[PDB]
Amino acid sequence: QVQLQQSGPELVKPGASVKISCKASGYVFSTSWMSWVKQRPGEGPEWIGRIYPRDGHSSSTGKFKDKATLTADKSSNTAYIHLSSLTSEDSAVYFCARDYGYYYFDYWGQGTTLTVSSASTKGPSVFPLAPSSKSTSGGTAALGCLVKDYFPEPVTVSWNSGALTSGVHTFPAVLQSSGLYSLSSVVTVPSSSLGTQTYICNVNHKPSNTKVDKRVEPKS
Amino acid sequence: LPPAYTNSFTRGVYYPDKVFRSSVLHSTQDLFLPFFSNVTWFHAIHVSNGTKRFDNPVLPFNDGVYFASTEKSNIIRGWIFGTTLDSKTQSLLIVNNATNVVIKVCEFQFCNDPFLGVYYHKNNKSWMESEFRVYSSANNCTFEYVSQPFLMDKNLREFVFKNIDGYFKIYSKHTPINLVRDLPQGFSALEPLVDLPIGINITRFQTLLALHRSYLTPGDSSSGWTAGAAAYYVGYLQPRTFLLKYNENGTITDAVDCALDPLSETKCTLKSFTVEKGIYQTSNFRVQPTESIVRFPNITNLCPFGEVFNATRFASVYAWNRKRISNCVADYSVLYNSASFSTFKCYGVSPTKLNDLCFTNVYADSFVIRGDEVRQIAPGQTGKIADYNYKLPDDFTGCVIAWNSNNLDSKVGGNYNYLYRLFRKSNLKPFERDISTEIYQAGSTPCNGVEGFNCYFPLQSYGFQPTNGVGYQPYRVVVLSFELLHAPATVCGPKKSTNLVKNKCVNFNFNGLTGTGVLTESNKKFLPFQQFGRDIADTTDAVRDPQTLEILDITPCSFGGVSVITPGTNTSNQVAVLYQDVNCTEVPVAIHADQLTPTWRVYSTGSNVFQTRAGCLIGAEHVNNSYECDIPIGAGICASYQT
Amino acid sequence: DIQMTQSPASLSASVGEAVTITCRLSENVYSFLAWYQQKQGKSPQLLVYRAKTLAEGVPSRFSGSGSGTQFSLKINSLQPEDFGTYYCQHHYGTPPTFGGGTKLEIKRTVAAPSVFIFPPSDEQLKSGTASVVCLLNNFYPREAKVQWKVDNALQSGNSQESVTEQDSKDSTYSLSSTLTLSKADYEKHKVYACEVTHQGLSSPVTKSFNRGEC
Ligand SMILES: *[C@@H]1O[C@H](CO)[C@@H](O)[C@H](O)[C@H]1NC(C)=O
Ligand SMILES: *[C@@H]1O[C@H](CO)[C@@H](O)[C@H](O)[C@H]1NC(C)=O
Ligand SMILES: *[C@@H]1O[C@H](CO)[C@@H](O)[C@H](O)[C@H]1NC(C)=O
Ligand SMILES: *[C@@H]1O[C@H](CO)[C@@H](O)[C@H](O)[C@H]1NC(C)=O
Repeated sequence: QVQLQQSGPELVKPGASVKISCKASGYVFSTSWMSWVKQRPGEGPEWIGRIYPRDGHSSSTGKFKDKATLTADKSSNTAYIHLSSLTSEDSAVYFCARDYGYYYFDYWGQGTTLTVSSASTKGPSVFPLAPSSKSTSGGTAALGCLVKDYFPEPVTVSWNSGALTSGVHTFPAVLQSSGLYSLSSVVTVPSSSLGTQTYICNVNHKPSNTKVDKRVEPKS
Repeated sequence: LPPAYTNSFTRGVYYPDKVFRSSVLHSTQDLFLPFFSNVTWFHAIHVSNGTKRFDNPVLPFNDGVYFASTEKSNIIRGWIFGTTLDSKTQSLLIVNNATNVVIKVCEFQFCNDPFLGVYYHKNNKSWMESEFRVYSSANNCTFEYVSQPFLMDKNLREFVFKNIDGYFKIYSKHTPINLVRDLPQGFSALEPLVDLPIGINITRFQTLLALHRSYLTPGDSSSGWTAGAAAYYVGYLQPRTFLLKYNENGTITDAVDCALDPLSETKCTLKSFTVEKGIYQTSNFRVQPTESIVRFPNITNLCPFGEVFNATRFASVYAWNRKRISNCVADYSVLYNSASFSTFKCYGVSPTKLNDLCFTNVYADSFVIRGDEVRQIAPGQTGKIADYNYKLPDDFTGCVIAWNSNNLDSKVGGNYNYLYRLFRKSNLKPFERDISTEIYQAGSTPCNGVEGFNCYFPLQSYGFQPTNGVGYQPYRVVVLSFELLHAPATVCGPKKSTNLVKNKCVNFNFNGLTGTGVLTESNKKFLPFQQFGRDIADTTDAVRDPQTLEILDITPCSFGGVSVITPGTNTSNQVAVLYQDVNCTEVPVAIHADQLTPTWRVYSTGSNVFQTRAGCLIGAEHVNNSYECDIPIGAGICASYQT
Repeated sequence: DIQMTQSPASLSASVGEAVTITCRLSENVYSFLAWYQQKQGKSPQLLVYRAKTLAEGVPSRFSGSGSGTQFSLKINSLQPEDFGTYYCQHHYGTPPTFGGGTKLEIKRTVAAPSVFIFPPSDEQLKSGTASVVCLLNNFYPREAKVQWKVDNALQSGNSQESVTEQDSKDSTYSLSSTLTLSKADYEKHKVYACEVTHQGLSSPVTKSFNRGEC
């Protein structure tokens, strides 16, 4: 009944300016403060500031005073945070959270990852991971797909149009030497289930806007 | 002994944040000691003959005091910070005795000779402390922190002290040195050491030097110790913009002051230590003093506290009045900043941060109780008033405010209108109002509403004769109870518009205009209903004041475009400064704002003049002989590096 | 500014045990602190604000305690879904500060990894680059070491290791190690294998395969 949605992850060149949109529902936008929190990956998040829509007032700390400007539109209950002079240090995940004015946050949006780098989005390269031709003791079979190159962080992994949800494991993408992020996801299936059912790995990369579905089956 | 000066090394850089960065050129702004500054080399004590030279320069603390010591024996012991260095004001005492470092915040009444007393003990052969002659008093002690000695154990000792928003920070570092008097030209980062929420005003600094049993004697003759080795360094931190460099391990390898010189300004604007040959524009040609200007209009919807405070009539404690307060802005420091209030105690929150918090509902309850009874109102207390007239939760959040009113609530015959419930069947719960007039049946006899030997009227009233005295005098006591609920809050503190300042080229952000410039009076009158006067361009020369009723002109700091020409940092260190569209006579016009910044009088070199239509050029010689262009300065003439 | 200290930084316990996380602040904040639970890739969720006040829709297992400088978050009974990172944050006014982060790991019985070798797809060989990965499935404890042996010779620097978050129910981690090589290096070596060393494993186990289904 309190839903907070944010725009998709954004790739921006360093030094530019970016805007992030947060949407609120199920409660009066004006009566409750809406804030912003920025979290470095592998590191504790940090408070940014608050905005109170009915008067447009915004208070923020000096560290992000120059970086962040809070704007709240009462019409659509959508408050936009504007960041400028983007640096690699700025690139992180940002959250919008409802505040009842006490600076403690009961609800949180899904968050948006902000990426700052010179290079652009690279299309995924997908390689299916064929199960090895084995006796497969215990009725246990292993299969997956390999995504070779992601410049943006976001990954979309689906199994047979997302139908299969048991034994699904998607390892986090790992930064490579070239900087491209490679990700591999796998799922465990019954051995008899191999030839009987067709297994499809469905991958999407929204920044590249490329949707690829690959069929996987043991070679020969 | 006259003061002396020495060249500051690049050392003095401290970590601005506890955040870790690796292989990142991160730019930060804070108080810093500028590079190549003048450091007042206090030769504190000189002994050749055993001539005592007792010197304790009480320097102004200012923004940040950079400290450096070369004492091999570590004679210096801590530092002293205080506004007035007496019991009149709060002072900070730091003592570095070997057992532990003492950080105690008290209103010490310091003596004329503020030294550390240590006597040599023959039996133990130890330099253990004798007594603290540095001060004489310990009044209203607030904050104490104890740790191991950090300056205790040919090694340079450096420290940086900063006092910001009532928060005290210390940075420290030690490095061996073989230079007798010259500060080593090495980059030594100063890691954070200890942070203190002292929250007092500090204006002037004084260093502390320990006097041994030799100097403890009243006579000028020394028993067995001489302080000739005493010597240290002092420098003043100023607001500066820095371009720190983090390595893979995160250590601050090197940094450049954006205000050090034009090449460092080019480094700052290019966000890299190494710049190539060419022409580049800079912006941080000096720092912004004071505070950036952000505006909010003065408050209008005040919470009606004064009505409760200044109501003509107050009710008795038993029938205590209650008012709900919401949907307004309230100032409590103003109530705190009033000597008319005899008792001002807060529980569960600090009075200082009162304007910082928001509450959905604030309930104010007021009544009249005599002087000695004010103690019971505090949470968790016991007594007749607490039990049968008014009680507070043990987890109460808010403040209790009281003041004498014998002048108003007493008369010649004494006021009997004010009443206190003397008797009741059971102790009151918190926030419980009892108005029953039923006779208290202390005995077993059912009186049926008739006064008797064991039947008493539960209510009792004061006499309140004016000559009864304080402790019996009426005290109009108001209780501020704050309700903290999971609901959108209404009551919030005021927003400060930082008063007003003039003639400082700083950032103006009137309700978020995000501009930069100097504050000057504007004779021109823009459209009044606008909070800020809007110019045809986005940047407005004059900005109207939401706080006051005025419009103020603004003006950027660099009216000339600071275009710096220099070869690669590998190539040469020569510089060429071009003020675009600025006459060589207007170069002094720039030099005015530049010389407001220290050492830029020296910079622009001696202002050796060469004039071009693109702009006046300083720092190079015009090549009369025709040559191919080396850097496209403009107007078809270019200068090149040479011996 | 305000300093957050959390002890212990890392903690692990089994299901149904009692876990307490301590928070320390430089200044004295009277009762305005909030506890947040965080899982990898998720938004934080409010658990306890003030000191004793449980948040809405929070299991009764969670409990908050402490006053002033000392603030304790106590879990009377651990659950498999309770895994994640826990933060202590004051809300005594601007600016709110989050804690460093306390890692909580749900301890369970030692489980041997199900190891699988994955020969690279012929498509990637067509692409000109070779990536070989072998898999660790549903193993506890978290600690595990994989050794990539190329033609019965140890190698390093060509393999990247990634570990998923502890399973919500299975309570067991998964590990993937991807060896990166050129197609020429693939053609040079006939035999490829990774050796898996784990506490659950009685002895090191290796899975091997030969190029070209040999
Ligand atoms: C230090 O003082 C000397 C004395 O005149 C002066 O020439 C020099 O410019 C000063 N340097 C700094 C950095 O203040
Ligand atoms: C009572 O005095 C005046 C009345 O206008 C005003 O300051 C306020 O209402 C009260 N005083 C204080 C200090 O609150
Ligand atoms: C508040 O601001 C308005 C408009 O700027 C002004 O007319 C009024 O005098 C101000 N009041 C005070 C008390 O400063
Ligand atoms: C600069 O000096 C020249 C020569 O005296 C003069 O013509 C000009 O008006 C002055 N000002 C500017 C902005 O060029």
